[PDB]
Amino acid sequence: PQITLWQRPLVTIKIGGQLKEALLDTGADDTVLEEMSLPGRWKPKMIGGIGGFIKVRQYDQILIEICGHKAIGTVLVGPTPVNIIGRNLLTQIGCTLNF
Amino acid sequence: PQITLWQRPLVTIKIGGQLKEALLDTGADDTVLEEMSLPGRWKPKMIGGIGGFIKVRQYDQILIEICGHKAIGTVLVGPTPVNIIGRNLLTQIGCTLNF
Ligand SMILES: O=S1(=O)N(Cc2ccccc2)[C@H](COc2ccccc2)[C@H](O)[C@@H](O)[C@@H](COc2ccccc2)N1Cc1ccccc1
Repeated sequence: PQITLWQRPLVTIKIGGQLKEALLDTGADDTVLEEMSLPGRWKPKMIGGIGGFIKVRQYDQILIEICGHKAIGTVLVGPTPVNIIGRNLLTQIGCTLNF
Repeated sequence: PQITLWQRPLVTIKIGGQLKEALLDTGADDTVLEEMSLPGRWKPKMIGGIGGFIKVRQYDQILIEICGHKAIGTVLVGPTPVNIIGRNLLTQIGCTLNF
């Protein structure tokens, strides 16, 4: 679809069987979701932006469905205030910025 | 143009007669630039990222050119990790997310 930026670009995603709302964030290199249980081994990682860094757990090869589009990629899980879909997954769904 | 997300969506912007690199960021409600001098009075504003909130200075009616597109809007200045062009200016240049 064509998403305007008058409002926050929130989309419904499906991961681990759970439906969540997430922000399409072109400035985010990675995808970070609020605390949740994901299967598999994970690696600790530190990601930061405005306000500083947070410790997250990195899960690789996670299948996510973004607005009906399946994508596979690394997902970070941690105390983020908002679920963020970063570039690692937006590329997979063929998302582009147009103007 | 159509910008893919395989690499960070960095564009050249011109503000205060200088060229700087900024990130086209759909996850940011506002535009925040690294420390710099802008004209006029500023108001205080708190903006939050994944790690918390930071205090920034808000300047209104600032002319900024984003990829040859002139926009005039609110610009925030503060300890941001990178120059971020947010939704307030992205809507001004008619930027949309597509997939
Ligand atoms: O957390 S963020 O700060 N984020 C960081 C991030 C890094 C790695 C993975 C995921 C996220 C970047 C910015 O950080 C960097 C740092 C270095 C390179 C690139 C991006 C993001 O794209 C922005 O969009 C801002 C929102 O900035 C704002 C500016 C003005 C007003 C409001 C917000 N945040 C995301 C965010 C959005 C909404 C709520 C909470 C958090």
